[PDB]
Amino acid sequence: EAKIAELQATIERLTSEAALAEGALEAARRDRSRLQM
Amino acid sequence: EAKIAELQATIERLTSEAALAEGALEAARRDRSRLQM
Amino acid sequence: EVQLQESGLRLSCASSRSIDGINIMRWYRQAPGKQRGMVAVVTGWGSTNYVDSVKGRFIISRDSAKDTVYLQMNNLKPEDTAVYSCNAIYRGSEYWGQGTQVTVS
Amino acid sequence: EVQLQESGGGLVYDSLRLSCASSRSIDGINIMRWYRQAPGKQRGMVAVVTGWGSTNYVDSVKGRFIISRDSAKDTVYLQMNNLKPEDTAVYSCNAIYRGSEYWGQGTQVTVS
Amino acid sequence: EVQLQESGGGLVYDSLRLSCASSRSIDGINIMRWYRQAPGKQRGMVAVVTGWGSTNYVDSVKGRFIISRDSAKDTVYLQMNNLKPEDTAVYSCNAIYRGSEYWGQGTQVTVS
Amino acid sequence: EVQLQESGGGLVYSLRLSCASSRSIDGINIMRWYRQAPGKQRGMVAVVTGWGSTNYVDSVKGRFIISRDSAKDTVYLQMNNLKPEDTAVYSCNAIYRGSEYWGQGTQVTVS
Repeated sequence: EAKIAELQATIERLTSEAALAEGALEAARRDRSRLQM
Repeated sequence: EAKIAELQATIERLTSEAALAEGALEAARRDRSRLQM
Repeated sequence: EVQLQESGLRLSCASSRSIDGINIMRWYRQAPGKQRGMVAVVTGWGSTNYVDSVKGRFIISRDSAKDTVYLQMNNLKPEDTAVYSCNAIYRGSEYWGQGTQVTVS
Repeated sequence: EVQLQESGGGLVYDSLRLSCASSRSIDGINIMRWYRQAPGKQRGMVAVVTGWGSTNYVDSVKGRFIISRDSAKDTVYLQMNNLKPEDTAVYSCNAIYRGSEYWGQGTQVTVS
Repeated sequence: EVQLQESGGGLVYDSLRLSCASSRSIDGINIMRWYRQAPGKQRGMVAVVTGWGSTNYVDSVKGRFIISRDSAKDTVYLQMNNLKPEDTAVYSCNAIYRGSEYWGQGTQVTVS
Repeated sequence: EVQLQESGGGLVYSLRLSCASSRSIDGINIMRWYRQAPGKQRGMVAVVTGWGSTNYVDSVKGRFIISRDSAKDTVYLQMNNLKPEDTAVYSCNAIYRGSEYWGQGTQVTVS
C-alpha cells in the first residue's frame, strides 16, 4: 500500500509537470509560429 | 537629334526597369510584412 | 484491446471496458492547421488538472459506473474552436478514438 | 510652384479616373509617375508617362490601368480600370522638372 | 529535504561521467532525471530513469547517453559519450519523491 | 551590342578594384556596376554616366568610388575601406538604345 501511494503521488507530479510543459510550449508554437509564418 | 533620341531611350528604359523593380520588390516587401509583422 | 468511442457544451467518451481499471486518461485538442495538443487530465484517483490555456475554462469528471469520462465546455471564446479527440493510456499503450470537432463561438 | 491636384474618392462595390493638375512649367513634361500608398504599407511608383508619350506601368497593375497625358490642359490622367478592392489606398501624383522632385497632396481611393 | 550532490567536470580535445548522490531516502525516488541548463536560455530534461530501470531519453541525445541507477551511492549514472562539444550546459539532476520535486545544484562540463 | 571586361581579385591589408569597357565609348549613358553575393539575387552598386554623374548604393559611400577614363574605352571603380562582405561575383554594364547589357564579373576577399 505504501508503494502504490508513493508511485501514485509520482503520477500526479508527472501529470502536472507535463501539463505545464504542454501549455508553455503550445504557447510557444502559437506565438513564434505566428511571428515566423 | 540623334543624341536626344538616345537619351530618350535611356530615360524610357530607366523608367521601365524602375517600374519592374518597384513592382516586384514591393510585392517582396508585402510578403515580408505579411509573414513577419 | 480497448476502444474509446466519442460522444458530444459537454462532451464524453466510453471505453471498451474496465473503467477505473483504466489508469491515466486525458483529452486532446486539434486546432486546424496545427499539430496535436493535450487538454485536460483525469486519473484513476480523480486527481485532475488542465492545461494553462483552458485552465479555469474546462471541467472534467469521471463516472465510475458507465465506463466513461466527461468534458464540459465552458464560457468558450471561439479561439478554442477545434477538433477534439479523447485519449487513454493502458499498460503502456496509446489509445485513440475517432474524436470530434467543435465550432466557432 | 508646380502644384498638383487630383480627383477621386467615394464608395463603390467599376472603373474611375484620377487627375494630376499641373500648375506651372506646363509641359515641363518628363516622368509623371503615380504613387500608391496603402495605410501602413509603403508608397510605390505605379504608372509612368515620360516626357514624350511612352508609358510603362508596374507589373502590379500591368495592363490593368491605362495612363494618358493630355496636354490640352496639361493634366496627366490615370484611367483607374476595373477596380477591385486592394487598390484602396491614397493615390497621388509625381513630377520631375529640372531634376527636382515634386509631390501631390494625395487622394483617397476606396473601392468595394 | 533530500539534498543532492553531483560530480563531473573537465576539458579534453568523446566520453565523461556525471552522477549525483541523494542525501537521504537512498533508493527512495521513483522518477529521477537530469536536465540540461544551457546559458541564458531556459532549462530542459536530458534523460530519465524510472524507479526500476527503464530509461527514456530526449531525442537530442538518444544513444549518446546512458542513464542508469546505482543504489550503492544512490548515484544514477548519467554517462556522457561521443559528446558533440557544442552540447555543453550546466547540469542539474532532479528527484521526484513523495510527490515533491527536489533540485540539484547544477554542473557545467565541456571538452574540445 | 557591347562587351565588358573587369579586374580586381585577391586580398590586401592597400585595396583594389576596377572594370573596363569595349565598344563605342562615350555613348556612356547609364553605365552601371552590379554585384552578386553568391546564392542571392542580382544587385546594382554604382552608377556613372557621361555627364559626370556620381551616385552609389547605400553601402558604398565611403567604401568606393566611380571613375571614367574616356581615353581607353573604360570606366573605373576603385574599392576603399576593406571589409570582407564585399566578396561576391560582379558585373559592370551600360545602356545603349535601352538594350540589356551584361558581362562576367570578378570576386573580392578577406583580411
